[PDB]
This record gives sequence, structure tokens and C-alpha cells, in this order.
Amino acid sequence: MSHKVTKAHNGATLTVAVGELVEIQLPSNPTTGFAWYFEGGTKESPNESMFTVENKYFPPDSKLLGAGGTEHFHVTVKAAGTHAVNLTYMRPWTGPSHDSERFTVYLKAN
Amino acid sequence: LKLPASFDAREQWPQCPTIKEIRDQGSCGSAWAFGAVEAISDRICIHTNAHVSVEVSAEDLLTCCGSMCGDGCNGGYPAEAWNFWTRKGLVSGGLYESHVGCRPYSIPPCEAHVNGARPPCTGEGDTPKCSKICEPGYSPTYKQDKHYGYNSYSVSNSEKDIMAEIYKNGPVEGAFSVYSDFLLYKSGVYQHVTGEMMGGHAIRILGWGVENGTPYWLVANSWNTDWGDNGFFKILRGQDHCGIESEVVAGIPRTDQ
Repeated sequence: MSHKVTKAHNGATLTVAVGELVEIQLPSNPTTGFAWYFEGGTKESPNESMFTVENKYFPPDSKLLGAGGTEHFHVTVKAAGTHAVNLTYMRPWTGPSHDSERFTVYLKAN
Repeated sequence: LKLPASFDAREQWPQCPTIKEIRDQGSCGSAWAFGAVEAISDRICIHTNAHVSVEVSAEDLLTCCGSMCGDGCNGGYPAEAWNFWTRKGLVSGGLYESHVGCRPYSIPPCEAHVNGARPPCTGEGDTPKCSKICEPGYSPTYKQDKHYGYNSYSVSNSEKDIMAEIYKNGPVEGAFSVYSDFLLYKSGVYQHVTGEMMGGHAIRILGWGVENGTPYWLVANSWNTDWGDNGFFKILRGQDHCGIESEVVAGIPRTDQ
């Protein structure tokens, strides 16, 4: 079914079938100019043929400017085998570093 | 003569370095502090005729305002920012690892240094402890380093009332709803074509102009120097576009030497 992954499971291997949905949801504070991204600063999947990906932001319930919420990546796996989702919490025009918070998970088909 | 068609405070006040300066909030949601301290520094300078010039620490407003201003790196209120100013003070403090003033900003962008790169740039981690101790070597001690404000008012939702305030008095703070395409912004008069709501964001309006027939506010961001135009940007003016004219606030500094 929907498989629910968070920051506590960075670097896990989740088993899945073709086409089940994976909510990967992580904190993201976009007001700082840092969102989560695949390599190259894009939210699209590097391989649209291995898996397909959408994301959304969810602001917080507060009027505090600079309050931060939660990003979801709704990853559907489209092919058999194992799949690293590598996201990085960074500022796209500036690019990642050793110091960027990183997130990965390994999606395994069948 | 009442009011120019183009205005830029950087070039109206040459002798005030800060008005040109673009700080960087790192990963905290603290622009709410940044917009205040940045106008405050500008105002202090302007309202002494460049006889006093100082980078006001955002670490100060960031770390010692507690809940009366909001939540630190989890977000805050510009207007609360300014009377915390007026009623406590705010010390000198500069950029990450500058070693300028009493409290330098203690959060980094993420590329350059690794040793004790210290609190890193993780998820929604805590704000820094309120420290109230000057960096070693910085000379005037904590409470004597404080600059106070006179008051803090809001500007009404007016275009003419904001251009007045800015031209008499220097840059203000304000805020606007940020939507996806905003971060995607690289030059021009921003206007929202798409994206959902991202949240509100505090900023510093220093000026105005018309380009390509589109009237606009000159705003300074707190996302470093390689965002946008050297940290700066433009946003459509006159239409309360994204609340940019809605929430403006300023003070007059207590200048008693």
C-alpha cells in the first residue's frame, strides 16, 4: 500500500511493488530558500523510467513568517530492481556541499 | 516637487555601507529578524548622517526574544521585532564567521567551512541559546553594545505612504506571501504566475522604479549574494501584490549618544 517514509528512515531499504505509492515526507522550510531536490536542483525523478515522482509543500498552521512545514515526494516505482531516491536539502542556484542535510532511501521492486 | 519616480537608498545614502549589504539567514526561518536589523542599521546610519554606522546583530533579536517575537528559527513577527528593539536593545553583530561586532550571526550557508562547522543545516532544528556574551576580542561588553529604538509603527496599506516613509526615513521591513515560482525567480519584476503558497517572508524594501512599463519595489533578500540580482529583487508595485504593501513596519532610532 501507501508506504510512509520519514527522516527516521534515511538510508533504509523499503520493499515495494510496481506502482504502490511512497510518501516520503521530510521537514522543509522554503522561506530560507532551501528546498529538497534530486541532483541538479530539480524535483523531477532522474529516471522517469525507473520511477515517477511528484512532490507538494504543506505550510504550517501558524501566522509566524519563517515558520516551516513539510515536503512530500509521492514516488511510484515503475520498473523491477532497486532504486536510490537521493534528495538533498539545499539552495539550488548555490548547489549542495559536505555540509548539506541529505536524504536517501532504497526502493526495491518484487 | 513631492516624490521621485525612481528611488534607491543605496545611492541616495552613499556613506552608509549597510544599505548595500545583503545578509544570509542560512537554514533558519529568521528573515523576520533580518529585515528588521537590516533597516535598523540603515536607519541608525541615516539618522546620524553616517556619523554612526553599525551592523546590528540578528543573532541578538534571533536568540534573546523568546516567544514574545515567535519561535526563533521556526518563524516570527516583524512588528514584535521592532519593539524588542525599542525596549531592550540590539547589539552589533555581522555575518557568519566575519568576527564583526558583538554577536556575529552564528548560522551558516552550507558550502565553505568544515571543522566544527558546529550546528549544521539540518531539518527544523532548534534556535541557538540566547548567549548575551560578546565574541572573544570584541571590545565593548554585552549591555553597553546595545542600540535602542524610539518606537515602532506600521505603515498603512498605501503605496504613497510607503514611498514617503522610505524617502524621509530609510528602508523599511515588510513581508509577502511567497509561492513556488518565487524561488524560481532570477531577474525582473516578479509577479506570481504559478505555484501554491509557500508561506510569508519578511524582507527590506529600500526603493522603487518602473521597468518594462511595470512599476515595482526594490527589495533585498536574506538568501546570500548569488540569489537574484546580487541578493536583490523586484516585485510588482501598486497592486498589493502578494501582501507586499500590507505589512510594513519601521522605527526611528533613539539617538542619545
